[PDB]
Amino acid sequence: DFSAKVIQGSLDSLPQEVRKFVEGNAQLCQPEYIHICDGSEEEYGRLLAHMQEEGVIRKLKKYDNCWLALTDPRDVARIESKTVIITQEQRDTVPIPKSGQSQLGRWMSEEDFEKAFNARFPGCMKGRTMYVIPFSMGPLGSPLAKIGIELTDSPYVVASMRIMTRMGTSVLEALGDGEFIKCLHSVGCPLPLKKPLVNNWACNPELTLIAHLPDRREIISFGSGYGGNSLLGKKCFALRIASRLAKEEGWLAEHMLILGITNPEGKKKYLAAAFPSACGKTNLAMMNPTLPGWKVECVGDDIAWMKFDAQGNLRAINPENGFFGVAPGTSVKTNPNAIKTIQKNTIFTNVAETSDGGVYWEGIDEPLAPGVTITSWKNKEWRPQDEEPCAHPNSRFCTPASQCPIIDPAWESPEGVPIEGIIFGGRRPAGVPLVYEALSWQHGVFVGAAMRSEATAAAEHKGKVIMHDPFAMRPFFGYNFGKYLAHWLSMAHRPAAKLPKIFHVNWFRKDKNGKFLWPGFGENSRVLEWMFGRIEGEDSAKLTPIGYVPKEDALNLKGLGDVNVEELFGISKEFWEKEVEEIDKYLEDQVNADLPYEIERELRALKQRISQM
Ligand SMILES: Nc1nc2c(ncn2[C@@H]2O[C@H](COP(=O)(O)OP(=O)(O)O)[C@@H](O)[C@H]2O)c(=O)[nH]1
Ligand SMILES: O=C([O-])CC(=O)C(=O)O
Ligand SMILES: [Mn+2]
Ligand SMILES: [Mn+2]
Ligand SMILES: [Mn+2]
Ligand code: NA
Repeated sequence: DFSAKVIQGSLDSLPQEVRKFVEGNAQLCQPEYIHICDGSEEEYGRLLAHMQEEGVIRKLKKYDNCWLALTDPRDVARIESKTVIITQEQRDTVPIPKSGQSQLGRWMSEEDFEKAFNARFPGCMKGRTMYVIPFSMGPLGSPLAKIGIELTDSPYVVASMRIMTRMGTSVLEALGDGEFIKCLHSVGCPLPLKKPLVNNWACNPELTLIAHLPDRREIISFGSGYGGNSLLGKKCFALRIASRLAKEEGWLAEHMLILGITNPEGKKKYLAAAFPSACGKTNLAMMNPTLPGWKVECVGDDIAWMKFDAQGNLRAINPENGFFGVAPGTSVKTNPNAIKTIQKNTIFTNVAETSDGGVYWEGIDEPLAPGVTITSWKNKEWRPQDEEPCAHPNSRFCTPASQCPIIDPAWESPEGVPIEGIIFGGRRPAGVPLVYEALSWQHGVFVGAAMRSEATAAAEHKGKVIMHDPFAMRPFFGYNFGKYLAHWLSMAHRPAAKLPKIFHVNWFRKDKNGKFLWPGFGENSRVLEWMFGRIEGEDSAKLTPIGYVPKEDALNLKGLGDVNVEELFGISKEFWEKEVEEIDKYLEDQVNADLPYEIERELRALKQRISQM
């Protein structure tokens, strides 16, 4: 009985199964105190002020209620190699790769995990408060919403979860005696500290392990206080666990933005887009269109939960309550709506700070007044000419979604929004045209499966080498990728299903000396215009070996000067021969026995179309 240690709420007021979860882990982790979060403004402000007292965060004086955390440099992003899923059989979690090293997930046996667990969690919260975070993924009363309980010894986690999820007492009241996903987190630094504290950021890099136990409905994360590792509702729950549930239950959990777009004829359509981490999702989702009479509104920027309704419409909700966006590159010119969103009530991690108490990062495009100096993310003085960046490449803002000036009026509608198009894309410097359209659902699933993109700073992958990232979900598959492909393909045999048109984009094609062929950002509205017309049934497409592309003059290029058109839209036989062979060998190695017949067929079909050019 840990009742005596509860400093907010009551164990008696908790639902039966919630009490057992809290108490069992209190027995194991040995916290000094238990704080059951209520999600109130008062709780939030006081916790922020306490972190400020302890030197864990700094207040940003230029803004209304904004804060800055600077981490231990060993804890700065997701670590895919220390992120594991436990199942009875390895093949349920990843396909068995021919080469013996899977690039589609990482499995750990039940036995190996139990040993890892016992080596980490006993006593891990000694001298700390265990915070109990009741959270809902998805709008208030959405039939698509799922609730979790996260236990953590990090106030930083509590604060960020308030922004990124719906959290507090009303969630507990909604849960009742229902099921919840069990999320356990520790920074892994019990008191007294056995190792030095670096930058007042508690973490345990050597023992970092982010584990998922779908058959137990548990997420268990140790050693990292950073975003994707510690905010367990986001990647761990809403993608890894949820994708598996989605498979089981007939829906989809995807690494997708959702946006609403209205044309000059007063018609609105919703689109979803899957681009890899740090490949343009947030920027597209809250785009400021350059084309007159067009408007974009943001439903979500990162995760989509989608389910076909009784009428056959693919209805989507954003399960998150905030944006956890990449900071560097964000500017008034590139993402004006993000800049407006983050002006108040926002937590920044690993960005720079100006002497005026403002935020700073690479690509902010914000000349500072003479005399204003910069403190880098490492808490050292920094000059514009210096070798290293002022902000970490994976620095983040964590901001309430309700503050986006173009948040969609239906972004919290319980039934969700009807998706009419799904867009795939990544960073490809060569060979891949600005936009093309899949020939069929099956072709579209292949296009998703074949996605490749330059590495980014979102995880541990350095350099810019082109990596396979199918459906932008390589770090996030909750189960066997072959079975995931099967699941997607099965949607075509569901009665009444209105299958969205599928497109592939490339914002990132570079010419022969390394400059972008396409301006992008707000100009991407010209591509969305084309997609919108295609959904409407417009005669605006020409057939090519890779799919449909815009006809001559179909794309609105007015005001864009002499854009190098057939360099941007060029399709080389030699490039695509190479491409298809590479896709072939990848799928054979990585997916093997679990590759759906229909994907192999699309591969064969593409190879044949290419062979005839
Ligand atoms: N050149 C170019 N860069 C972009 C575009 N969209 C986003 N970016 C940059 O890519 C980085 C990550 O963008 P973001 O929208 O946050 O991607 P996300 O992590 O998938 O949400 C930022 O530095 C952006 O400025 C684009 O259309 N063109
Ligand atoms: O790690 C996170 O939570 C941020 C994110 O959305 C990504 O890196 O894809
Ligand atoms: Mn993401
Ligand atoms: Mn982003
Ligand atoms: Mn079929
Ligand atoms: Na710090």
